Formats: sequence, C-alpha cells, structure tokens
Amino acid sequence: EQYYGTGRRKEAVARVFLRPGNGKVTVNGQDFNEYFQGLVRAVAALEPLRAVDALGHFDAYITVRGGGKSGQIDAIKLGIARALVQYNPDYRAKLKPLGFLTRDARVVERKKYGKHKARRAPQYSKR
Amino acid sequence: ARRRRAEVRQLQPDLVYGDVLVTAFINKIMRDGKKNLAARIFYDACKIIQEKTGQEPLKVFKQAVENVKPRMEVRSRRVGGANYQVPMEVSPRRQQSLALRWLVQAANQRPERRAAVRIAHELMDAAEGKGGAVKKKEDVERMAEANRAYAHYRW
Amino acid sequence: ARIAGVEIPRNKRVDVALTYIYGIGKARAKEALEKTGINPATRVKDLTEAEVVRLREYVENTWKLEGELRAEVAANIKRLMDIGCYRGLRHRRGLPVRGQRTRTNARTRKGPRKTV
Amino acid sequence: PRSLKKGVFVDDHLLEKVLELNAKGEKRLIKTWSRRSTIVPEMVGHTIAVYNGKQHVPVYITENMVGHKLGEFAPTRTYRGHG
Amino acid sequence: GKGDRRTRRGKIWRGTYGKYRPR
Amino acid sequence: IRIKLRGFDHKTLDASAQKIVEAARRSGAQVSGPIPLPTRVRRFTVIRGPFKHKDSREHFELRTHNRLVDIINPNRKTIEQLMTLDLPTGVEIEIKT
Amino acid sequence: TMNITSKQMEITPAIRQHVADRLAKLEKWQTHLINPHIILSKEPQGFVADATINTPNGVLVASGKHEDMYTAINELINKLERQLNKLQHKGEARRAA
Amino acid sequence: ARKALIEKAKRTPKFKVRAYTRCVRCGRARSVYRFFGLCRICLRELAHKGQLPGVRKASW
RNA sequence: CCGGGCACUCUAACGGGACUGCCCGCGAAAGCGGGAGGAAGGAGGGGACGACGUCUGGUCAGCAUGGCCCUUACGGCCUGGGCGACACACGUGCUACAAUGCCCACUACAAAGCGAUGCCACCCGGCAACGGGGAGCUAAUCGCAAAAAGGUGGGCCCAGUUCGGAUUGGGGUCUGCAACCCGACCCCAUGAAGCCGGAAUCGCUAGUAAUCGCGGAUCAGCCAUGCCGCGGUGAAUACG
Ligand SMILES: [Mg+2]
Ligand SMILES: [Mg+2]
Ligand SMILES: [Mg+2]
Ligand SMILES: [Mg+2]
Ligand SMILES: [Mg+2]
Ligand SMILES: [Mg+2]
Ligand SMILES: [Mg+2]
Ligand SMILES: [Mg+2]
Ligand SMILES: [Mg+2]
Ligand SMILES: [Mg+2]
Ligand SMILES: [Mg+2]
Ligand SMILES: [Mg+2]
Ligand SMILES: [Mg+2]
Ligand SMILES: [Mg+2]
Ligand SMILES: [Mg+2]
Ligand SMILES: [Mg+2]
Ligand SMILES: [Mg+2]
Ligand SMILES: [Mg+2]
Ligand SMILES: [Mg+2]
Ligand SMILES: [Mg+2]
Ligand SMILES: [Mg+2]
Ligand SMILES: [Mg+2]
Ligand SMILES: [Mg+2]
Ligand SMILES: [Mg+2]
Ligand SMILES: [Mg+2]
Ligand SMILES: [Mg+2]
Ligand SMILES: [Mg+2]
Ligand SMILES: [Mg+2]
Ligand SMILES: [Mg+2]
Ligand SMILES: [Mg+2]
Ligand SMILES: [Mg+2]
Ligand SMILES: [Mg+2]
Ligand SMILES: [Mg+2]
Ligand SMILES: [Mg+2]
Ligand SMILES: [Mg+2]
Ligand SMILES: [Mg+2]
Ligand SMILES: [Mg+2]
Ligand SMILES: [Mg+2]
Ligand SMILES: [Mg+2]
Ligand SMILES: [Mg+2]
Ligand SMILES: [Mg+2]
Ligand SMILES: [Mg+2]
Ligand SMILES: [Mg+2]
Ligand SMILES: [Mg+2]
Ligand SMILES: [Mg+2]
Ligand SMILES: [Mg+2]
Ligand SMILES: [Mg+2]
Ligand SMILES: [Mg+2]
Ligand SMILES: [Mg+2]
Ligand SMILES: [Zn+2]
Repeated sequence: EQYYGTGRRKEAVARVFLRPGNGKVTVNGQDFNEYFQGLVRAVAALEPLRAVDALGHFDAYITVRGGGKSGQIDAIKLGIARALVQYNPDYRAKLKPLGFLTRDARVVERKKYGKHKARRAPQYSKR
Repeated sequence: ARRRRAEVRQLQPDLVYGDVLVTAFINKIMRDGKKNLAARIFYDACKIIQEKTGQEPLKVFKQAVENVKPRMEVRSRRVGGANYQVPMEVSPRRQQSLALRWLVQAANQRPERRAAVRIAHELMDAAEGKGGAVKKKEDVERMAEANRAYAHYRW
Repeated sequence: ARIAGVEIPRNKRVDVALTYIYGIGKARAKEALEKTGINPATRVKDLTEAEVVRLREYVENTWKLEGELRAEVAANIKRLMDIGCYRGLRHRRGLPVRGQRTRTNARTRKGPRKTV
Repeated sequence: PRSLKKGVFVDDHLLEKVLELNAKGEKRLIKTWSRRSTIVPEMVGHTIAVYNGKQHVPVYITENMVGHKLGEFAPTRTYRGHG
Repeated sequence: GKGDRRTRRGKIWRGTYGKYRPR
Repeated sequence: IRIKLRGFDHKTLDASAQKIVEAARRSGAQVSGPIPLPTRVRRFTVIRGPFKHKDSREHFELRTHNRLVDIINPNRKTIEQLMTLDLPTGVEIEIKT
Repeated sequence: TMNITSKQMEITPAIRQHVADRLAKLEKWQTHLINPHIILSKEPQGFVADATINTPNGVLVASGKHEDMYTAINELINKLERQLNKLQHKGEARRAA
Repeated sequence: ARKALIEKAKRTPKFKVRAYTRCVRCGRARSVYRFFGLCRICLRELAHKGQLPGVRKASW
C-alpha cells in the first residue's frame, strides 16, 4: 500500500511516500502549491511520474528539510522517482534515460584562503 | 580553450512550454541569479503579447528569434599592417546566442517602464521585423557584405 | 508659501510632501498627519483648506522649522567656534568633526580636489 | 556620550583642588593632566592649565564651555596648513 | 539601500535593531 | 544510568564505548548501544609565515567526538565491576542518571 | 600623477624633483605614462633605482644600480627608454609580408 | 622593550581593561589564541611537532 | 506532546563501490573515440600535498643566533599626547547612481559554528539603542536564531526622486577607571556627491561567476565595509 524514496539535492533531503489515489500532494504539512507558491521551479518536481503517466494515479506524502526551496524541489524529483522504480522495477527504463533516477553531486565548492570566494581572486594592480 | 572544443551546455526545457530556447532566453533575462524574477518577466511578457496581439506567444518569440539571427558577421584579423574586417558565416549555436543577447539588450534600451513590457514589445517588433534588435542584425550583415572582398581571408 | 513658509509639492502624497520642509522628515510626517487626522496618502492638491490650516497650525507650533531652525544650528556652530573647542576648530577650518580620517577622503567636507 | 545613569565624571583630584580654591577664594593656576574631566559649574572663572602631551595650555573657563571636556580646549596637534 | 540606517535593509547589513527593524 | 564519552581521538573513543557497552551487557541486563553524538569541531587558521604573506594559510582543527551509552537494567553487579575498567588516556567519561 | 618612494632613506623635495625631470625624458615618445612609480633604495654596493610604468602598449620595469644615486637614476632611465622604444616600434617590424 | 613587557603583562593591572594576552611561549602580544595561550606562530610550531593534543592538519 | 518504535531522516565510526573492468571501433603497444551498466566514468568534484633550485626574495620587530653598539640609559615605571594629522598622490574594498528597483506589512526555505563574572528564552518599561525582572542550557536537550534574497499583498511613477545615505546639528544608550583628541549603537532633524565612469585595468570555465544572507577567530567595547569559513539562489560563453 505504501511506496518510498529518498531524494537529496545540495543540502536538501526529502522523504517521499507514494500512496495510490487521486493526486493530492503534501509537503511538510501543506499542499504542494501552498509550500511552493509562486515558484516556477515547482512543477518540475512532479516530472518523474509524468514520464510514466502516474500523474493523477498517486497521492504523495512528503517530508522536506535543509537547503532551500529549489534544492528541495530537486530532492523531491529524485525521491518520487526512486519510489516509482520501487513501485515497479521495470520503471527504470523510461526513467533512467531522463536521468531522473540519478543524484547530481554538484554542491557548494568550499571557500579557499587567498580568494574572496571559492574561485574569485582578489584584484591586484601589477603596475 | 587550447586542448579540445568545449561542450555546449544542454539546458533544461522550461516548465510552461517545454522549450530549451525559452530557458536560454530566461537566463539571458536573469540578473543576479534571480531566475524566479526572470521567469515571471518572460511569462508576464508572454501574457502581454497575447493581449495586444492574440497569437501564440511561443510562435511570436520563436519568430522574433529567427529574425534577429545574423547569418553573416565580420570578425577582425590583422593581416600585414592593417586590421581587415573579415566576413564570416555565423555558426547556428552563435546565431542563437547573439539573437537572444540582442533581444534582451535592445529590450532594455526601450522607454516603457516595466521589463515584462519591454521584453513583450521588443519580441513583437522583432517578430514583425522592426526594433533595435533587428537593426543590430541588419547592420552586422551589412558590414559583412560591405567587406565581401576580404572573404578569401576567411579561416 | 502655503505650508509652512515652503510651498510643498502638490500632486504628491501629503506625508511625502511635508518632508520638503526643513525640519520635517518622514518620522515627523507620519506624526502630524495622525495628530490632525488627515489621510497620509492623500495628495496636497486634494487637501481641504480646512485640513491645510489644520495641518499648517499644528506643524508650525510643534516644531522649529526652516529659518529659525537654520538660525539655531548656525548659532550652535558659531558657539562651538567661538568658545574654541576642538569641535569648533574643525568647523572653522572646514574639516570633518566626527573623528573621520582626513589622509584620504573627507571630500564632502573638503570639497573637490585642489591641484598642487 | 557617557551614560546619564552613571556620573558626571571629574577625576576627583582635579575637582578637589577646585573646591579647595573656591572656599578660600580663588585662584592660583591649576596644572592638570586630566583631559577627561568635564568642565563643571564650580570650575567657571578659573584658569586651568591643560597638558596636551607637550605643553600645559592655560584655559579660562566660562559659562559657555561648561558641558564640555577639558581636552577640547587644549588641541593636541600643531597644524598651520600645507605647502 | 544597505547603507541607510533609517531602513530595515540598513539595519540588517549593519546587524543592529531599532524602530526601523524591531525584534 | 547515563554514560557520556568525550575524546579527541575516535579510535580510542569507540574503543572505550565498546568496552563499557560490553561490560554491562555481560553482567546485564540492557545496554542502550553507543550512540555517536555529532562532533564539535574547533578550527584554527594561521598564516604560514611569521611576517606578511597574508594570502598563505594553514588549517588546523581540534575534534571533540562524543559518544553516549545507556545501561538500562543496571543491577549493581555492573555498577561495582564498572568502577574498574581499563580506559585509554585520550578519553573522558561522565556518569549521571 | 607620479609617485616616488624612498625606501629606508630620507630624500629632499629637490631630489624628488630631479627624478621627475629625469623621467621626463620618456615624454619624448609622446605616449601616456600611467602611474609611474620610482623606488629609491640603498644597498651596501650603492643605490638602487627601481621603476614600474604602464603605457597603452605595455609595462616598463627597470632597475638601475650605481654608487652615485644620480647615475643609478640615469641608468634606470636608460633601461626604461630602451624598453619604451621597443614597445613603441616592435609592432612595425613585421608590416611585410 | 620586550622582557619587561612579557613581565608587565603577567602582573595584575590597576584596571582590568589594561589586561591583554601575550603568547606564553614567545611573548608575542599579537594574534594570541585564548584556547592555547599561544600565538599563531607557536600554534603552528607545536602542532607540527604533535605536541598539541588532538590538533591535526585540517583538510576538506 | 504522550504511549511506543528506530523504520525513515539524521548523526558518526567501519566497510562496499570505478579498474578503461565490459562490448563496438582504431591501434605495434600505450592509449583514444563511442556504447551499455551505474549514484558516480575515464584523475567523479574539491582539499591536504610544492622537486633540484632561483629571486645575495622576505622576516635580527614572533622566536633563536654570530658580531657591533647602549649601561643613573639606546634599560625600567608612570601620566598625557601620538600611531587616527591632511594642499595632495596610488593600491584594496564598501555603498551606490535606481522600476529585473526602493519602501511598508504579513509569510516561508539553510549550513557551519559559538556559548557558566557565557549564550539568553519568556515578561515588563522605553519609538528605540537599551534597561530591570527571570526560566533553560557543564548544551544533537537550552540559547545566539530572525537567515536574506524569495513568496503574498499594499505604496512609490522616472523626478537627484519614497533613488543615494555622505555631511552636520540635537537628544540618548552601552562598554570601560576614562570615549576631548579617539568607540560602537539608537532616535529626531539635516539629506552632499553620484544619471553608470578617460587613458588604462581585474576576476571567473559550473553549482563557477554574479547576487543573498549566516557564523567564527581577535575581542571590555570596537572603528570588520577586513579576514577565514558556511549555506541560499544560480547564469553566460570557449570558433580557435
Ligand atoms: Mg504556483
Ligand atoms: Mg556560496
Ligand atoms: Mg599583492
Ligand atoms: Mg544581456
Ligand atoms: Mg544593440
Ligand atoms: Mg527594417
Ligand atoms: Mg525635510
Ligand atoms: Mg582623524
Ligand atoms: Mg533611502
Ligand atoms: Mg587579502
Ligand atoms: Mg611620491
Ligand atoms: Mg620613513
Ligand atoms: Mg624622503
Ligand atoms: Mg628589484
Ligand atoms: Mg639616451
Ligand atoms: Mg631591445
Ligand atoms: Mg624605550
Ligand atoms: Mg627579546
Ligand atoms: Mg585588552
Ligand atoms: Mg593579545
Ligand atoms: Mg538501523
Ligand atoms: Mg577518455
Ligand atoms: Mg602527490
Ligand atoms: Mg636583501
Ligand atoms: Mg632577534
Ligand atoms: Mg642580532
Ligand atoms: Mg670577537
Ligand atoms: Mg601612556
Ligand atoms: Mg593614544
Ligand atoms: Mg597605522
Ligand atoms: Mg603629489
Ligand atoms: Mg584618484
Ligand atoms: Mg572597505
Ligand atoms: Mg576603489
Ligand atoms: Mg533616472
Ligand atoms: Mg537633493
Ligand atoms: Mg549633480
Ligand atoms: Mg531621498
Ligand atoms: Mg551629535
Ligand atoms: Mg575615543
Ligand atoms: Mg561599469
Ligand atoms: Mg549596476
Ligand atoms: Mg581602454
Ligand atoms: Mg580553470
Ligand atoms: Mg543588491
Ligand atoms: Mg558576517
Ligand atoms: Mg564569537
Ligand atoms: Mg568582537
Ligand atoms: Mg571612525
Ligand atoms: Zn608565540
């Protein structure tokens, strides 16, 4: 009756529970659209199931913490796509080719000494 | 760079129209990494051009792009003791970049007070073949033809 | 010279307009419009002469404005300059008074650069 | 400036001499290194010599210069201008 | 903006509080 | 029946978190297994050279690793036997209830 | 304008002015002298005159050395000229073919 | 003016403001770490020796 | 929050994992090009790490040390001043010149750290800085703490302005023995230059640049717009 996946992006972690139904979606105690209200980035989160037509087929209970809304959005995108592969193993094809099943390791590069930021160097006047 | 021909970043298709070209345009609008702002401005503009002229915004946008693409450009090359403006064909990748760049820049030289509006209207003129954006393209091309004589210096 | 000695910008909201008086800033703008019960959002062109003299009367009696204010600040400086304290000296030579560095900068006080 | 909850600061060793001179009737010159001491109403009419790091500067106190510090009247830098 | 004390943004940049940025 | 373990070396910390958890599991009954409390890191950043050369540093850190073990069903069989246990030097123990 | 540094030495306004009249020879080439910077210094062997100057066509960096501070300055000028003349004419070399 | 200063820094002062940390190792008044009682140079010198418990080169 | 449970998140110790290992192709080989599998692919991203040597590079003022020099003083204590000066000149930065913006009000989403004459909930006085009460926390417990950009609403209407926040006047707060020279902060008033910058010149190839805020060392307080870290949002382009 329940289906699960773990999404991570940057510093955001999302626990997502897929349970069949009509499509209601909840993030941390609120509707999807309540929590991501005013964010174009949002509907990208529901993209894995749109790939396998599970759009309206599932309700989703979802936790989210750490990072920021966009990273959280990307985290969700991952987990619910793990949940789908879990809900059906043959879902891998038509999910892996969209690279929805992979986690990007791109995170904040550390601040280095001698620099102003990670790579931004201090301005020098040779002469 | 020196070693290899770099890899063109594949963009993620935009949420509203599913378009890599739209995404690219958004980023060009985007100042200070405020993409939400950037997204609104375009989509707001997409709303406006529909009100003013009832068509498909996507169709307008894409038509405006094809109109600002320089097919030929000049690139300098100092041959001997003089810098010749050599006429060159523009790669399709570069045609795109210049088109989207000039579109936004010309947009933001316009007098009306809101960005979405400027972005709207410039896309309307460029679609019809008017506006500073197309003027840029026309000019770049004219420079190239003007120096057709140096087209054998092409590398 | 409507109010108060100065002819404040019409077409503008009364709170913003009032700040065009020497001695009245945004803080004092929100104050006088409460104490007289006038909508702070209303334009000066749309005031009632009832409200005008209402707004006028309070503002001119509660606080020192324009001329008399400038007179004091000057006297205050004229005083420091005359008693000959350090703060005074800085005013006399036109140099900065609040302990800023003068090796560079201090241009607001010094004025544009004099070549040598 | 200094908290009003706290005192009106005078170095006591400066102040003491003031009251001493007030009683007997003022005044001899008072050499002090106390730049940090407030001119106080009791000091008015005196002439206090304020050390600026180098010289002791004679300062005749008046009704106008009460609230201030003693240092304010014995400037510490010699500057006659540039060039 | 960030340089004006009499505003919210200015008090943030400076890391203080007051009428224009209360806690 | 709380035991809180703190050391600069985690090999000698986990060493001793193990042995306390073994000792009272033997003489029973229940040891709540060694929970690894998040580490508090104290960093020191220094200029490498003694004079100028600001843009060149070296990073040093001091890590205090924390462990927690709970002996649930104590039975002073354990309490007395615990009083003598072979604890390494780089570790500090705290017992409370 | 033009800056002069006298490292661990005292010099006079006169001497400073001398250097300015000496650097002035570079004005010959009718090109922009941007932030010329002269550093005067004393070694055990003699004086050292350093200079860094930028121009629209490159930088000039030269060091002059001699027992006589004025000669040290003059040799600095000589080295600077030779550089400036190369900067101003090297481009003409390959006008053909 | 050095040894007199590493000394005067030890004796308690006339007012608690005048107190300041010196490096207990070399007598340095600047860049003195409270946690060690050491300056940045000594901090580095002992750490490289391994004579600072738990302290190690930090890399991430 | 309670029962309960440790699944999940996490936390932090130990392991597994990628080796051009596997298929196509070119190769004498080494390798290169492409494919699949995979979270990751051809050093996975970043870090620590810097050869013989060079610059008679830097530091006798961190320390050590040869030698030369000082010995009621070139040693030592103190009070005060100065290191903060200001016709000028250059380097690094902060904030800006505004509408992709500014202001108000309401409402979300981090990480890494720090904290017992310390961090301070919550209460009350004050427009406020702050003050007086007062609980918790040897701190994955309690606290700093609110992250900001963002989101939602409302105002501003292109003006040197509701842009900008310098300068100065006045009134206060706090630290400290003491804020004259020479502190930070709050409030009222003042409201400068600046309409995007000559010659010239700096940075950055991807979670980078840009932009947004958070922490810490030093530290009574702070002249930090600095430095070392931390995450949020997140590009453009590389023919050659
Ligand atoms: Mg929405
Ligand atoms: Mg960052
Ligand atoms: Mg440098
Ligand atoms: Mg652009
Ligand atoms: Mg153009
Ligand atoms: Mg035309
Ligand atoms: Mg005003
Ligand atoms: Mg000064
Ligand atoms: Mg403002
Ligand atoms: Mg630096
Ligand atoms: Mg000079
Ligand atoms: Mg000197
Ligand atoms: Mg000199
Ligand atoms: Mg040299
Ligand atoms: Mg010659
Ligand atoms: Mg030559
Ligand atoms: Mg001495
Ligand atoms: Mg010594
Ligand atoms: Mg101190
Ligand atoms: Mg110290
Ligand atoms: Mg488990
Ligand atoms: Mg390869
Ligand atoms: Mg190696
Ligand atoms: Mg040397
Ligand atoms: Mg020495
Ligand atoms: Mg020696
Ligand atoms: Mg000998
Ligand atoms: Mg002294
Ligand atoms: Mg001083
Ligand atoms: Mg200094
Ligand atoms: Mg000059
Ligand atoms: Mg200048
Ligand atoms: Mg700065
Ligand atoms: Mg600058
Ligand atoms: Mg304008
Ligand atoms: Mg003005
Ligand atoms: Mg102007
Ligand atoms: Mg204004
Ligand atoms: Mg004042
Ligand atoms: Mg002071
Ligand atoms: Mg510019
Ligand atoms: Mg700008
Ligand atoms: Mg130029
Ligand atoms: Mg690179
Ligand atoms: Mg900004
Ligand atoms: Mg900060
Ligand atoms: Mg701290
Ligand atoms: Mg501090
Ligand atoms: Mg200052
Ligand atoms: Zn030391």
